[PDB]
Amino acid sequence: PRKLQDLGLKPASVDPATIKRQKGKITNTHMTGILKDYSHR
Amino acid sequence: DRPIDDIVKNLLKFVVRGFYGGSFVLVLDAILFHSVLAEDDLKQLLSINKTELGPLIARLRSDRLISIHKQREYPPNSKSVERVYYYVKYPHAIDAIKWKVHQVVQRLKDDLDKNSEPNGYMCPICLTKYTQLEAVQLLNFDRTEFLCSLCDEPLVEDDSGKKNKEKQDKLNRLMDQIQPIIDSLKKIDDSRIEENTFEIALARLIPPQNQSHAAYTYNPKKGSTMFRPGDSAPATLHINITTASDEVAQRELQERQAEEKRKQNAVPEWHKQSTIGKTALGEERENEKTLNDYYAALAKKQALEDEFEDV
Amino acid sequence: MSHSGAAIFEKVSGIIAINEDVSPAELTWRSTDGDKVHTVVLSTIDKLQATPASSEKMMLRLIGKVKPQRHMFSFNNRTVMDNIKMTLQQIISRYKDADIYEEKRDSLSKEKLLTNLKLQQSLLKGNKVLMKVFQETVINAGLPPSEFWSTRIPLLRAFALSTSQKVGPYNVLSTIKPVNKVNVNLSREKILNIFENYPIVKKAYTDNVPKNFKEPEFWARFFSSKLFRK
Amino acid sequence: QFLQWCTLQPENCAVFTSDNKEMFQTESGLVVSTYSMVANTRNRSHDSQKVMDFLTGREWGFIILDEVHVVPAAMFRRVVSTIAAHAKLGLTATLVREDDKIGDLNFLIGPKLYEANWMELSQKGHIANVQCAEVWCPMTAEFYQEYLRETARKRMLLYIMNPTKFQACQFLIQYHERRGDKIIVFSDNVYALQEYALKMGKPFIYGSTPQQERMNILQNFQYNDQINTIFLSKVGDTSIDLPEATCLIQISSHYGSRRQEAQRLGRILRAKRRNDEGFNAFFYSLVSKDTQEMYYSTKRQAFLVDQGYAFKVITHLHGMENIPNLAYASPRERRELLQEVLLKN
DNA sequence: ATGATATTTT
DNA sequence: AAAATATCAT
Ligand SMILES: [Mg+2]
Ligand SMILES: [Zn+2]
Repeated sequence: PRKLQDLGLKPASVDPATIKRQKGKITNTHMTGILKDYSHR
Repeated sequence: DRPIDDIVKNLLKFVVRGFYGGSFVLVLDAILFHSVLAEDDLKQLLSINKTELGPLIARLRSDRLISIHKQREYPPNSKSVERVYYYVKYPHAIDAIKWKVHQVVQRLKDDLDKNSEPNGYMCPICLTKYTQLEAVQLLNFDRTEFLCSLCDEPLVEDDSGKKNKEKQDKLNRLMDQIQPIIDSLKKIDDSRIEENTFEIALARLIPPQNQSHAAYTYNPKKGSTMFRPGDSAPATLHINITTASDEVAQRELQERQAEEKRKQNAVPEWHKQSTIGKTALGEERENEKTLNDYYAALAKKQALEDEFEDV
Repeated sequence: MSHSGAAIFEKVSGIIAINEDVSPAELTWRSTDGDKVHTVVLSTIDKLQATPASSEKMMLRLIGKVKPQRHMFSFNNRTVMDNIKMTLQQIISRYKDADIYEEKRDSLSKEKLLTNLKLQQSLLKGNKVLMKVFQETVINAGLPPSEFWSTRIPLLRAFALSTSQKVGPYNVLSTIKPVNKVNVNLSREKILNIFENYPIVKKAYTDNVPKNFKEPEFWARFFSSKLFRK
Repeated sequence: QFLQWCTLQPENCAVFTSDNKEMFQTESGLVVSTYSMVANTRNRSHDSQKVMDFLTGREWGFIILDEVHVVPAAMFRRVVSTIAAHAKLGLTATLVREDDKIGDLNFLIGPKLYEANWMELSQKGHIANVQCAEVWCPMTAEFYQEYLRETARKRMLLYIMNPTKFQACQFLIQYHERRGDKIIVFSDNVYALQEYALKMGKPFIYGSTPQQERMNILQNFQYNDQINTIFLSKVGDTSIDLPEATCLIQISSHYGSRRQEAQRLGRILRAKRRNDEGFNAFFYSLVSKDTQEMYYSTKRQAFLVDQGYAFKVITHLHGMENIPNLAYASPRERRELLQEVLLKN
């Protein structure tokens, strides 16, 4: 791709190297599990 | 299924036919008709042994018109085997074609330019080539002929003086015969092509054989951070027709909902009336027929267990 | 594309295609050599099941109404399965919805009013006391039927006007709101308004009434089409 | 609230609380802290000391003394002196204090600039209307006899755990839960609070509860249908916002103190569904007849009477008898409870 | 002056 | 989990 760009031709490919790879004790006891955690709204 | 894919396919077919032999067309066409072909399947399709397919695959890989992908397979009742698949990587194939075409044109242009230069000289005995500038410092004391340093023999003029028109004709023929490639490249550059991989190529897959041993799938190892060179790339509608019976039913349900809402916000009994003295807490059918008969008389008078989820 | 793709049926590779032009829509898979061909009509199919996306292997199983019949298809690429699965879900749900619905199942001139025999019968059937008097005064009494309506013109005219008047034109389609699954309600008056205001829908409807498919399926297709949007 | 209603950015906001001692490094900004951290004099950690020194270092332009009804306390008065601010503003809803220290505010912060009528705002629709009530719960004979002999400090636990009161609390919660109304049951007595909660299978909050758990219960109770009612303690009496709560009960309460009564009532005066037509929030006060609780309750609602609220006496709760299940219905259950409560002291 | 309850720190 | 200091009411 670099050589093609230098020559003035638009390259259809790119260099692969440029690619990117990607608490305290709870006192409330008896009712610890029934309730779900509504952290946000 | 954009036309760009067809244009690229035409470019590959023309390039292979014009710049490669016959068996090359067979191999590349098969992987163009079928997005991905296993090595075993390709051999069966073209009925060519491994040795014959060797040069074809190797040469096409060198020019990058084809790409290879090796993955381990685990057949249910056979030893694990490393399978080979071939598929076309369009961005690389187009780039390789573009550069190669430019080099060929440039090489011919350089050859044409060089031919116009003065011929030169060469020694008949030792076959050593002397340039015009280099030979001008070798002429004998008599200023008659150029003498070779190694052989001490008169030099002989070089050929290719009359080939000036021949190179121009060669360049003209190439450009005339290469016009489709230039036109196809221009169209390709106008649009954009997404990079192709083995997984993507499998989408446009047409199975070659009924019971091909190779599994045309892709199941990368879970949580595998290993990276290999050249292995990465950049509602339903429900309709309910409402009739008179349904319309009144909907009205009744709406009335019931309103009644429930009203009762919800009503004040309790103890908040309405002062509670002091209360104990402390601690036939017509026949008529219709005769009418119908009578009216009828009138008108006459006037006239395998696996994990699954619901979907 | 969505219509066609690669799949393996009964441990045999082949091409799986969806045909919606022919009613009812059917799914046909043919082997590479063509010696093996299988066709399943989506009308019979009832429930569709797919393997979880987490699982490496990809398959789709269709079970129809009755030892229930089952049809299992295996795909190579996950993207093709999603497109095929989505299209199958739309048709399966649409056909199921149709089955659910099926399981549920001048003129005002005084002279013309007297001459309008059909109107007289309709009024007499609706009213009881008037019918009772008419029977007494025209069956046994023998009084001419025509003379009876001479003195009851205003009542006859009012009855006629109770069904000879129509609401004014309005943007019927703008009132329809779909309100994933969404329920949109229609009424017979609503259907008539759509036909009157938009002749194209009437032309599309008249062709498909008994022939292409049952009426309910038409509206489901129409509201999901680009013609409705336009 | 500050973030939701102004243009300030996090760069200028820092909270000097127990959870985190983050301090703002910007040229200027908002610093929100608590009275205990600032007022503490003897023992404060070095990490907190540096932030406290930062607070005392720069001169401030404005200081807001939220809940200014506790400033006249013995030690909280030091906050005004330590922090140097030109303008100091106090904001409170109940300017009431049992001792004669309430008047001291006039020379610690400033004069009472403005006041608003509770009734006036209720008509305008800004604070939800509340129909206060004071349920009279008679004490049964077996329970009452033990009340007379016991000493004063032990006296409190006899009437707070009155079986008749327990039935009244259960009936009111059940009746108002049917109407889809969130109910908050305050109880100053921790032991009674836990006993009621465990029997009713409902949550509770008080000092032992950690900050994370307390916040989780508050957020959950606001946005979950199943958890319609939660008990509380003295921690939640003042300075907490929760629009969902509409009803409210108090099985037990601190000694006669108008501040807590008004603050607890205010917990349900900001209900979001206050503008809906024909809506009335509820405020229930369960007391035991012939006990000292009656004396305190009358003295504990004086402030509400002055502001305009009127208390209605409910001698009989209609529909209680038909309830299929009532706690401590059998005499044996009452005797077992009496022994259990007596074993406490 | 004492007892509850709450909060902060180590 | 145990200490220590405030606060609110008798
Ligand atoms: Mg506040
Ligand atoms: Zn030589």
